[PDB]
Amino acid sequence: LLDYEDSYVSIHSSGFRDFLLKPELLRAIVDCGFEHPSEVQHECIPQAILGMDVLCQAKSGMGKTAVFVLATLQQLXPVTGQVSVLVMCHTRELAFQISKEYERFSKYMPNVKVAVFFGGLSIKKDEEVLKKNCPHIVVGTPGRILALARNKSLNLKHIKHFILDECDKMLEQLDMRRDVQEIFRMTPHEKQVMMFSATLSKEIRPVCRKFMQDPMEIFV
Amino acid sequence: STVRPVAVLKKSLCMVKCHWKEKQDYAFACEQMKSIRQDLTVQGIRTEFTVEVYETHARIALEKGDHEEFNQCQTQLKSLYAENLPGNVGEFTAYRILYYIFTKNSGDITTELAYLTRELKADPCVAHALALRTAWALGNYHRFFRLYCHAPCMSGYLVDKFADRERKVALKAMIKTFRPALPVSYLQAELAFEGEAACRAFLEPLGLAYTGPDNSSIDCRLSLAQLSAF
Amino acid sequence: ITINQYLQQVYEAIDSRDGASCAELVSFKHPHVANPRLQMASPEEKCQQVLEPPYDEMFAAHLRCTYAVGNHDFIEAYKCQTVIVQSFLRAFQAHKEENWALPVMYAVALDLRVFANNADQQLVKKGKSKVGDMLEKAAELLMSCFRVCASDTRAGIEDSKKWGMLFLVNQLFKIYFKINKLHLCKPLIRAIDSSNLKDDYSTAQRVTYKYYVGRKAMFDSDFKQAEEYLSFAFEHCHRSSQKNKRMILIYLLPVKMLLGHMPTVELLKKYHLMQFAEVTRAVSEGNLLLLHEALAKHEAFFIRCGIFLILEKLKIITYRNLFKKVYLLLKTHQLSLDAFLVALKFMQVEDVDIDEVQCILANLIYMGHVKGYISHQHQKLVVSKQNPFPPLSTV
Amino acid sequence: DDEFEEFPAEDWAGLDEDEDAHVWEDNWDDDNVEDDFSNQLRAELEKHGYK
Repeated sequence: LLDYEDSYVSIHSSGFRDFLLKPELLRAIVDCGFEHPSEVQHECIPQAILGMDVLCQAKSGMGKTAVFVLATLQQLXPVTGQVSVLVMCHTRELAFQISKEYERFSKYMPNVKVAVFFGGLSIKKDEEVLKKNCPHIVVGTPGRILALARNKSLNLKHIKHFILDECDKMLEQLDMRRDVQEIFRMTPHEKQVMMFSATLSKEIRPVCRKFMQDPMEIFV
Repeated sequence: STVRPVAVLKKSLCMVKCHWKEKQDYAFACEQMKSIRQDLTVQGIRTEFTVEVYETHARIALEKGDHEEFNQCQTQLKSLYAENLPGNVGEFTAYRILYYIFTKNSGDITTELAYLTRELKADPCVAHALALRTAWALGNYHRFFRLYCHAPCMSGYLVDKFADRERKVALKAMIKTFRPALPVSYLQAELAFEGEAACRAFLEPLGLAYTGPDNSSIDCRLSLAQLSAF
Repeated sequence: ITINQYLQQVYEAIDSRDGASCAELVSFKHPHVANPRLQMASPEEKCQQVLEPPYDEMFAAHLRCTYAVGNHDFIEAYKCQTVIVQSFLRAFQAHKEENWALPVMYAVALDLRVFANNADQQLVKKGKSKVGDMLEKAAELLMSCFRVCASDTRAGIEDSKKWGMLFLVNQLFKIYFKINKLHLCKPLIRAIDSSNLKDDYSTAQRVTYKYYVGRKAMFDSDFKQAEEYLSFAFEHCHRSSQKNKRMILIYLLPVKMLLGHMPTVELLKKYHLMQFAEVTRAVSEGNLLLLHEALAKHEAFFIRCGIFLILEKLKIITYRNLFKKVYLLLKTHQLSLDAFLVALKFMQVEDVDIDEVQCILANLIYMGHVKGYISHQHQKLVVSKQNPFPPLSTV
Repeated sequence: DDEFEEFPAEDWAGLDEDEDAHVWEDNWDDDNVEDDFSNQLRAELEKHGYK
């Protein structure tokens, strides 16, 4: 004997109740049938509830929209005649879908009011909607939001949750990026920014995170 | 369609159980179970039938390895048990500890231990799960695979998920310790391989440069460099 | 003092922006709370000619809460305190570039936590809901306070509300550890790490944060980080607060034992932690039987603390110590794999054979505790002839 | 009721903080093998034939 010589479902046991969400929010979560949160939900909900910037790249159908829907509904202080949540996306279909999600997750919180604006409709109707019953959540395309902010029909000085859906599609263009820059400039500097999209290329990531203060970046 | 009466849902669950026994069609079984528990959760039904449905789906999701579906079922079963439901508390506490071993969640294991009663720990399934957890944390692959050989209930189905990684860790430890050669019969004995063919099938992709033309034993000194690759 | 005089004093404090005075006039640790005249049932009519909103509603709710605490019934006392927090946050968010309400926020949050605990006790007595239900609502209110404090970034350092961030983080940590939702501490830890004031906060808040984060790191099997944070927390503690130091030691002892440092019996007696004496002696001596007996005797205490898993790796250290004892007794480097079997059988370990001895020694060598190899042909373990058992600190 | 309690003062600057003089022992690991447990182990090994 010689001598020794030198994914779609989270894998964590933490349901929606473990996120310390509002009981009126947990009731809606159970009602819509969401048993267990997705991996992106488990990664982003605790960070997004605290009102901090989030950057998320996840495949469609992984509960990406519900993340920021729950995040903005949790930290919502609703006051009459004041908008505190703004959602911007490049397509009218996504805006309608996110408005429907907001409506679905707020059947136990009658105070919260959500309004939707998009192109193809008269801006006079949007101004009338804003003046008659100013909502707490506004979902819309960058062009319509920019027009409503320019013509002094929407008060952007109260925004505290400015979020983008499919940030890649908006920030790849030039007119859309200019409109987003203008709208972000009008909003207050003390707020929360979250950006969710399916495919975030490395070329758009710097110009995507340029709008956030030390965001939590997650890519799948 | 969303509102489904409990009797019809029971009939559907029984039919799905019979179909799974007859044919073992995993996609159909998972779709049926997901629809069943979706209909249960939209109505807010938390009862013995709900715990039975979740138990059945979790047991089905172990014959065909689906960690995501099993985690969903077990994390629902935890709250169902906490709501004072009979279920199989010891069995699925054992499965919970075993899944936490699979995902390496020491904090979750500690939380589970903090709420274990004497009558629960007396259960054979949870006793086996606790012994396996002790062997895994203590790095005792001999005890680990001795318990993996005869695993009560469907414990072995969970262990199979991390059996391969545990075998790789054990083989790294053995190669770092057994010199100048490591017999493949020792691998067969320790790693709980039900066949020399299966043992060699596990050993082949690593490429450990076995000694002798017949590859009777692993040459650990030559395979030391290969350790970092796998 | 009359209610009119008290409200005039509150109004003067608010007008002069006296944060300390306003906190004293709203905290429940002040003798004015014991004043029977101040405690009122419906001060809604009053406070409106004195305090501008939302301070009027906040202090009326405080008066109602004082009346409640006088007449027990902590459930509606906690409801009134929640009203106080909600009313005060709206006024705190209005203060632009002025952190003069930080003491008020501190007192309000502390009273909210205390009333949440008392209301949970009352609700457990009533049997309506499980323990820790009001902790979730208190955590929601503290999260609102934390986000209000954190969103203020453009203000100057001297007037930033970020100074009131570690206190809220610590309150949230306390709630999470009470309700075992330790997975929620990651965003707070990340926020404090990204903050530029983490080395400038108050010493008490920094110490509490370090203790809780080290405890969570130990809970996540990050032993070096846990050791560093808990060592900082133990080193910096007030002499008067001995209970806090004992709680530090409870979770610092397993990590220091794992790293190779053993607590002294003098320390254990000084901080009244005698449950670790037998464990420390067994680990030092390599006594598996004594370690098992101690872990069984203090099993309830260790399970309640949450350090049973971390203390059962002292069994890993005990294996190394016992094998070192065997090697020193035999004075031979080509040790037989049956001497370790004899030692393990003497330690009353059930179903121990040469196979399990080989497995244990292989794991020890893989982890670096033992410098050697196993022949498996002559059934002998050969050691390095130099540093066969390296120090635990180096490993 | 076992929970981290609040400190009396918000700051102490280390003047009144307790410093512990070598409460950690690191020299326990030594080649000295003489205690009662060691004697028991040696007796067991001698009984089983190992010196």
